[PDB]
Amino acid sequence: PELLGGPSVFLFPPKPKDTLMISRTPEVTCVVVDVSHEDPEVKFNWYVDGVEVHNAKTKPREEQYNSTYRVVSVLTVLHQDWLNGKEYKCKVSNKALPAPIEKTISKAKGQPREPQVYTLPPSRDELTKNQVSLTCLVKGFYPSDIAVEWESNGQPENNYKTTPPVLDSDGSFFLYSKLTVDKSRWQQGNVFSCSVMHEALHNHYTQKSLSLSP
Amino acid sequence: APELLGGPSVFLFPPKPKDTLMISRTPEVTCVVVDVSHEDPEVKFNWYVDGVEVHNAKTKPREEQYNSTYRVVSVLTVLHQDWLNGKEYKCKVSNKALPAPIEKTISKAKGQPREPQVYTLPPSRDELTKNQVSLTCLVKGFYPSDIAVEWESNGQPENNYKTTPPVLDSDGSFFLYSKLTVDKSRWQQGNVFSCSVMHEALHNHYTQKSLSLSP
Amino acid sequence: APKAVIKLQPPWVSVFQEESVTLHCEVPHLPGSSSTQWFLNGTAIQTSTPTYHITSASEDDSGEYRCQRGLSGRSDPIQLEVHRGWLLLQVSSRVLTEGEPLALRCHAWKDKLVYNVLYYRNGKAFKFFHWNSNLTILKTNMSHSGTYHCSGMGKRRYTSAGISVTVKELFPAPVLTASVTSPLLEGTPVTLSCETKLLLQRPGLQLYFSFYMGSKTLRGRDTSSEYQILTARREDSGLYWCEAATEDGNVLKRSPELELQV
Ligand SMILES: *[C@@H]1O[C@H](CO[C@@H]2O[C@@H](C)[C@@H](O)[C@@H](O)[C@@H]2O)[C@@H](O[C@@H]2O[C@H](CO)[C@@H](O[C@@H]3O[C@H](CO[C@H]4O[C@H](CO)[C@@H](O)[C@H](O)[C@@H]4O[C@@H]4O[C@H](CO)[C@@H](O[C@@H]5O[C@H](CO)[C@H](O)[C@H](O)[C@H]5O)[C@H](O)[C@H]4NC(C)=O)[C@@H](O)[C@H](O[C@H]4O[C@H](CO)[C@@H](O)[C@H](O)[C@@H]4O[C@@H]4O[C@H](CO)[C@@H](O)[C@H](O)[C@H]4NC(C)=O)[C@@H]3O)[C@H](O)[C@H]2NC(C)=O)[C@H](O)[C@H]1NC(C)=O
Ligand SMILES: *[C@@H]1O[C@H](CO[C@@H]2O[C@@H](C)[C@@H](O)[C@@H](O)[C@@H]2O)[C@@H](O[C@@H]2O[C@H](CO)[C@@H](O[C@@H]3O[C@H](CO[C@H]4O[C@H](CO)[C@@H](O)[C@H](O)[C@@H]4O[C@@H]4O[C@H](CO)[C@@H](O[C@@H]5O[C@H](CO)[C@H](O)[C@H](O)[C@H]5O)[C@H](O)[C@H]4NC(C)=O)[C@@H](O)[C@H](O[C@H]4O[C@H](CO)[C@@H](O)[C@H](O)[C@@H]4O[C@@H]4O[C@H](CO)[C@@H](O)[C@H](O)[C@H]4NC(C)=O)[C@@H]3O)[C@H](O)[C@H]2NC(C)=O)[C@H](O)[C@H]1NC(C)=O
Ligand SMILES: [Mg+2]
Repeated sequence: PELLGGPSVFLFPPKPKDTLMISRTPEVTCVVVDVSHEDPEVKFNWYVDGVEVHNAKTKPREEQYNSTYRVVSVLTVLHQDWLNGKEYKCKVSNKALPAPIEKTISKAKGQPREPQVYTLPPSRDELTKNQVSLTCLVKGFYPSDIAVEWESNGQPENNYKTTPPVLDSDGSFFLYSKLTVDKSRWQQGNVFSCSVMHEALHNHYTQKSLSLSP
Repeated sequence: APELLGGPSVFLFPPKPKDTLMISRTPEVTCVVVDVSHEDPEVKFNWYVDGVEVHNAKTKPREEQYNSTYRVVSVLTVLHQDWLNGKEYKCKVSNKALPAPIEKTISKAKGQPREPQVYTLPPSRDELTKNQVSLTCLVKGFYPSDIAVEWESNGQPENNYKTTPPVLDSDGSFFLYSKLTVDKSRWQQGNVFSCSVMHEALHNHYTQKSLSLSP
Repeated sequence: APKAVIKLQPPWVSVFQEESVTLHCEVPHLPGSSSTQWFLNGTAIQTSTPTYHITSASEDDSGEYRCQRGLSGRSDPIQLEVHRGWLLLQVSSRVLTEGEPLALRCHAWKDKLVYNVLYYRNGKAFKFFHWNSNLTILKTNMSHSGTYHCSGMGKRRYTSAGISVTVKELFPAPVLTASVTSPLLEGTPVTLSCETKLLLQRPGLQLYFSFYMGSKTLRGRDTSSEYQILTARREDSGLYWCEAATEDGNVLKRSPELELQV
C-alpha cells in the first residue's frame, strides 16, 4: 500500500465582499501544490451541485522555491449560487495520483441572521491622548462571513483594524472594528461612518455614523 | 511492506498568563507526549531551567486516546519572576520508539513590554431598545499578547461575556475588546460594572476600569 | 609504491547507529597472502583482513580510517560518522574536484518509508521526489558546494541534519590575451594566449586549449596553449574565443571575446 505521495489540493471560498456586491467577481480557487517536474500535467474538473461546468481559468505552472510546481484553477461563481448554498467541487487528476483528488466547499449552513451595528464614541479617558479610538460593534450575525469598512466625506479611512468574528453564546457571531483618528479630527466634528456588508442586510449593507456631539 | 517513519511527538505549553501574574497562583509548564505506542509505553522526562536541571516535576498517569495511543503529561511548577524574567524551560523526552531524546524549550515572549490602555464604553443609544445590552471594554497598546480580562459587579464575577482574540495593531502592539452582556434593567438601575485587566506591563500587574449609567 | 585506497560499501560516509558498513583497502599492486594494517584516528585496529566490516555501528566507530598493505603508502583518510536521528543525508564523498559525480541519499532510520522528499542545498530545496529516491549529480561544479540536508513525510514531516560537501575548482575561466596593440598594421607577427592555470596539485594532468573565430574552428584540442598565425592578415579578425578543458571534456570553461583589430 504505497499509495502515499503526490500532489495536494486546497480549495478556497470567495471573499465575503465579492459575494455581496454584484459589481465584484467572486471566485472559488483550487490550488494544487507538490506537483513534480516528472509529472507536471494537472487536469481540473469543476462541478456546481454535481453538474460539471467548463468556464474555469487555469493559470500556468509556477515553480515554487522548494522546486515543486504549483497549479491554480480559478472558477468564477454567480453571487446567488454561492449565497444560496450551492456546493463547489474541484476534481484534480495527475499521473502521480492513484485516483483523482476531490475537494468540496460551500457557504456555512444555517439560517442567516441580520447583524446589529452600534457605533461607540471614544471613552472620555482616551481624550487626553493624541489619537482616539472609534468603535463599531457588529453582533448577532450568521454566517460569520462579513466585511466592515470605515469612511469619512466619501473617502476611506486609512487606519482601522477589525477583530475576527467571535462565536457568541446564542450561535451568532460578533466582532469589533477600531478606527483610530487624530483627536483634532474628532473634536472638530467630522462625521465617520461604519459600513457593514453581510448577506442578511437589506441590499447587503448597512452603515452607521459617529461624530462628536454634546 | 515497510511502515512509515515516525514515533511519539512532543508539545510543550506555557503557563496561563493569570498564573504568572498573580503570586497567589501557581504557574506551570506542561510537556505533552502523544502517539506513545502500546508496544513501547515507557516515557522518561528530564527538565532544565535555563540549563540547570530541576527535579520538582510531576508526571500524570497515562490516558489512552481513541486512536489507540497513549498521552503522558509532565507538569513542572515554575517561579513567577523566573518566567517573567525570560528564563527558558526545557523538556527532554526519552522512549524506545525515538532515535534520540526529543527536546523542546519555551520562554516568555521576547520584545519590549508595552503597557495596556483600558477604556470602558457604555452601550450605544440604539441598543437601549433591546432587552439585553452590551458593555464594552477596550484594551489596546499592550505587548506581549499574553493578557487576562474579566468582568465583575458588586464583588461577584460577571461571566456572561466574550473576549476577542488579541489583534495585531498597525503600531506593533496588540488590542482586543471584551463584551459583557447584561439585562437592560440592571444597567438602568445604576449597578456598577468593572473590567479587570492583568498584564505584566501594568503597575502591580493589575488595573481595573468601571462603568455605570452616568446620570 | 602508490598509496592504498579505502572504499566504503555502501559508499555513504554517514550511517545510523547499529548499521553495517564494510571498508575495502585497495592497493593497485594486487597482493596475495599479505596482511592489512587498519587505523582508526592513528590507532591500529585488531583486524588484518583486506576488508574491515563494522557489523553494528556505534560512536566508537567514528573517525578517520586509513589502511596500508604490503609496501604501499598508507591511504588518505576516509571520515566515517555515526549518527542518531530520523533522517540522515548520506553523501558519497565530502570533498570533490569539479567533474567528479556526487551521490546523495535521504536515508530513513531503520529503512522506514518516507515520501514527498526534498533535497536541500544551503537552505533551499533544489529537488523534489514523490517517492524516496537517491540523487546523483554527474557534472559537479563549484556551485554544488554547500550544506546538504533532506526532509520527507512519514507519520510526520521529518528533517535530516546538515552535512557539508565541497567541490573544488580545477582552473578558472581561460581568459584570452591581447599581444600588444589593437588596432594594428597587417604584416605584424601574431601571438595569442589562453589565460588559465591549475588550482590543485594535479601531477600529470594536461589541459587542452582551442581557439575560436565567431564559431568556426582554427585549431582543435591541442596540448599547446598559444595560437600563432605566421603574421596577420585581418581575415583572422573580430571574434576571438578560447576554451580550456580536461582531456575527458567533463570540465570546460569560456572566456571574454577578444577585441582583435589588425
Ligand atoms: C512547496 O512549496 C509550496 C508553496 O508554498 C510556498 O512556497 C514554499 C517554498 C514556502 O515558502 C511556503 O511557506 C510558501 O507558502 C507549499 O505549498 C503549501 O502547502 C501547504 C500544505 O503542505 C499549504 O497549507 C495549507 O494552507 C491553507 C491556507 O492557505 C492559505 O494561507 C496561506 C497563509 O496562511 C497562504 O500562503 C496560502 O497561499 C493560502 O492563501 C490563500 O490563497 C487563496 C487562493 O489564492 C486565497 O483565496 C482567494 O483569494 C483571491 C485573491 O487573490 C480571491 O479573493 C479568490 O476569490 C479567493 O478564492 C486566500 O485569500 C489566501 N489566504 C490567505 C490568508 O492569504 C490552510 O487552510 C491548510 O490548512 C488545512 O489543511 C491542513 C492539512 O495540510 C490542516 O493541518 C489544517 O488544520 C487545515 O485543515 C482544515 O481544517 C479546517 C478546520 O479549521 C477544516 O474545516 C478543513 O476541512 C481542513 N482542510 C483540509 C484541506 O484538510 C494548509 O495549512 C499551503 O497553502 C501551500 N502554500 C501555497 C502558497 O499554496 C508546499 O507545501 C511545499 N512542499 C513541501 C514538500 O514542502
Ligand atoms: C492521536 O490522538 C491524540 C489525542 O488528540 C485528542 O484526542 C482525540 C479525542 C482526537 O479526537 C483529537 O482530535 C484530540 O485533539 C492526538 O494528539 C494531538 O496531536 C496533535 C498533533 O498531531 C496536537 O496538535 C498540536 O496542538 C497544539 C496546541 O494544542 C492545544 O490546543 C488544542 C485545541 O486548540 C488542544 O486539544 C490541546 O490539548 C492543546 O490545549 C492545551 O492543553 C494544555 C494542557 O496540557 C494547556 O496547557 C496547560 O493547561 C493547564 C490546565 O489544564 C494549566 O493551565 C497549565 O498551566 C498549562 O500549561 C493549554 O492551555 C491548552 N491550550 C488550549 C488553547 O486549549 C498546537 O500548538 C500544535 O501546532 C503546532 O505544531 C503544528 C505541527 O506540530 C504546526 O502545524 C502548528 O503551526 C504549530 O506550530 C506552532 O506554531 C506557533 C504559531 O502559531 C509557533 O509559535 C510555535 O512555535 C509552533 N510550534 C511548533 C512545535 O511547531 C499542534 O497542532 C494536539 O494538541 C494533540 N492533542 C492532545 C489532546 O494532546 C494525536 O495527534 C493523534 N494521532 C494521530 C496520528 O492523529
Ligand atoms: Mg448575546
